[PDB]
Amino acid sequence: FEQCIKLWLHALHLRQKGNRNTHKDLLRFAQVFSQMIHLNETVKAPDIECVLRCSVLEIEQSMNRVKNISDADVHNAMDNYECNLYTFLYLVCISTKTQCSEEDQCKINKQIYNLIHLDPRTREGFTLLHLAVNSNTPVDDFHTNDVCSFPNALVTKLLLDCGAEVNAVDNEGNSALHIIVQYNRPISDFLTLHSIIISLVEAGAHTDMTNKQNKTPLDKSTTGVSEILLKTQMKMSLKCLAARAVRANDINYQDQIPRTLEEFVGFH
Amino acid sequence: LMIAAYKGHTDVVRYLLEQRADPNAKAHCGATALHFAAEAGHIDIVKELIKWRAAIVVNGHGMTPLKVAAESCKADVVELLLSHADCDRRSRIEALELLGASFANDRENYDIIKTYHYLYLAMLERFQDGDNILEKEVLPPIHAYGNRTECRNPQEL
Amino acid sequence: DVFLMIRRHKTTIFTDAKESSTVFELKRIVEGILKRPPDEQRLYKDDQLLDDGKTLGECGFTSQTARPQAPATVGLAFRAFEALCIEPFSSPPELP
Amino acid sequence: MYVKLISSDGHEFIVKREHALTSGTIKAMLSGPGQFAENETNEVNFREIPSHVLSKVCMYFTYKVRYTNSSTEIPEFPIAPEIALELLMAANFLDC
Repeated sequence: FEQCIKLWLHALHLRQKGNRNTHKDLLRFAQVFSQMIHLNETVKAPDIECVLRCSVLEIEQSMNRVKNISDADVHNAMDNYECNLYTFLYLVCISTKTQCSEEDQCKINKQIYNLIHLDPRTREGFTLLHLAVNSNTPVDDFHTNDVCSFPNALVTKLLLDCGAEVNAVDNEGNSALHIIVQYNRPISDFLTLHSIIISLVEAGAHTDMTNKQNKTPLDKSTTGVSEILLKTQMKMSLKCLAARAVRANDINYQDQIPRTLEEFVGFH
Repeated sequence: LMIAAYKGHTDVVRYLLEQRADPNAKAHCGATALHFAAEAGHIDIVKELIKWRAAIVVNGHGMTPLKVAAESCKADVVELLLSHADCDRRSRIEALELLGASFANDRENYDIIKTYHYLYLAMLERFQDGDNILEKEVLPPIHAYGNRTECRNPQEL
Repeated sequence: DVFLMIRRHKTTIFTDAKESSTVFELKRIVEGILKRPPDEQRLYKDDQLLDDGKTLGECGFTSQTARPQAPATVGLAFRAFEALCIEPFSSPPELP
Repeated sequence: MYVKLISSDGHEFIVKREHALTSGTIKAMLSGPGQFAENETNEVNFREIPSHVLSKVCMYFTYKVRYTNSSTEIPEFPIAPEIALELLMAANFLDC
């Protein structure tokens, strides 16, 4: 697989230097890594970090392209950019699935940090965290479907380690915690529902934030296991209770509270 | 139907149930093809039988299909059978505890992290309300298992 | 584990006492902080006099009645005993 | 050992040290040139927040110290509609 990886990497470099679309190339390359993972073979780190750099560069270029383009090309660029985001997620899953050295892990963390601070968003507004914890995140029908499973407790911890905005919101206002609570396989998968909830909570997720329809994470929980497990990790605070009472009683909080507190009552 | 559910083939089970078969009929000991579908880990067969109202009844050993699935470290089948609109708290927590215990001592499915996590999940489900708190029926200590008298508190767990 | 509030005209004390206890323990722990002797202090609770150390339950506060969410306001009086002049907290402004 | 939590109305709200240290700027006020290292008063001045929001804050201190691990038995802390938007700013200022 070494020769195939090297040839694919050279082709990807040649296509990238020519300023051409590489979402399909990155997708096929991640499919190749997933197929190699499914065969239980040792994985090199330098190609992983090189393709991570290529993927973050391609996602930046896709954002640049979709920033101003025709409407049919808007749809094409949005589809290709979301596909690039998904392929970056698959690459992060591959990176965290294999064993890497300290400097290689540092370089991978640097690339993920660069993409996270780039702040990518899909059509619905899912960041990298809202997709790594979403069970509705699409996985390609090829070999990526074998090892890249979402929600993943290792991708999320990697994104939290690289500093993803934990309290980020979708177009509906759903945090990264409003999405993992409504997981449909709590008992079957009480290792990526526990190691994610206990990761988001300790990374600074407000376990009381309200989305656009005013539903807290334990109010947006479709299963009883998530409610039990979220209420264990959640911590009480008088700023949360008082803001919740302000929102519930429909009190006018406009210009009678600090500007940094008008946002706090915005979602609590 | 019982042997079809016990095997890994679900098309035959679907064809049988599509013509109003007997998913509530008893086998030798107690099996209603649910105790056989929830033995090798065939989630689709369990789903099909639950959809056509195969009912939950104890076998000759007093083992519900949920408890049989929990005994064989079948987390998927336990997840499916814990959502039945009539499961009861005592059965839900005993199935979770049995699943966690089964993960501790097994060869094909040996996970001690899953053991602790399912035991803790069933513990938190016991101790959540304070009022009408569910307490564990701790058996007297057994010399074979050291001298541990179960874990009826989350602190010792 | 019952949480009590000892209120004078201005000062206010937030203490905790065991259910299986008497009034003597809370008398001691309020004497320690306010440096006043137990015979001078009187638990003028709900416009009613109380005893010294007989029983927690008959005084008027129980585990359910006194909670950390809103503990029962137990007054305090000193010998000159003084009258109950517990100054109420400021009235919040009326919401629109 | 005990913290005297004055208010803007002059009310004293003596609570336990561990109960008051759950707040942030209470610990920040006690530290720095405000120790008064004789454990007799430990006063802190609140020249902006009224007495009733102190009542709610101290009740929350007892509420949090008592309720730190009790699963879902956590009782709902009652906030009056008029006292909210004043307990909110007070909890912001205290980093509560």
